Amino acid sequence: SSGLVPRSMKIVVPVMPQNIEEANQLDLTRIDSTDIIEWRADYLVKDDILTVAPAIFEKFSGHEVIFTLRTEKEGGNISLSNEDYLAIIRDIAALYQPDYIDFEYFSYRDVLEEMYDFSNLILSYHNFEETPENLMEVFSELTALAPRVVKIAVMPKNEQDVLDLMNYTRGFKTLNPNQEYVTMSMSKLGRISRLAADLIGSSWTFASLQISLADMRKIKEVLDAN
Repeated sequence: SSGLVPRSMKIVVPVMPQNIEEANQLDLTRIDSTDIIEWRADYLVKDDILTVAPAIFEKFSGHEVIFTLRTEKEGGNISLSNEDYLAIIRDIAALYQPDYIDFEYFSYRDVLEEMYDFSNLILSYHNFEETPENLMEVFSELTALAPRVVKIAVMPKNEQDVLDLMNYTRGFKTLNPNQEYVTMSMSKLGRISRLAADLIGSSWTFASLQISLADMRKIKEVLDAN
């Protein structure tokens, strides 16, 4: 439960401080209490993650937090060995107990077994080049592991790719109503998939502090109105 250091679609807001000073300068003025904060810790060098963590978790006390190490293989800014990846995740978990922990499935599938005692994992996959032919199989594979969240983000090359991501999400949510999915078709081309979180069965949508938190809240209002 508590860590060694005390204290309708939802919007996830990523934060990417590159040092402790930036972390302490993060502006909470635009964030509301229901927003989930995603700490993109991969924006830091390995040796700075633990040093910045206390500031992140003090700053965002009272918010749900996702701890994310996005690797270079999937559009992230860090590379880590299996050992270092697991060590950092385990120490953050023990120290701060983030509400969710990102686990980059295909990058670290081998050692997923060592996370058997975690029940707050987001099993995530990101393809920045295309929307794979076997997308359905990806949904199936991650679902079978029954993580806290199945997260799939893909890059469309045409309009049908976007619709396919949307359709697979609702299809799998219908098959698996108790499984939380967070999905998106990336790029301007895929934007509708982000606005359509409720329709498609994605529990969260990612908004920036490509669509802003400001606009996302407005469009939520449009969609929710009588």
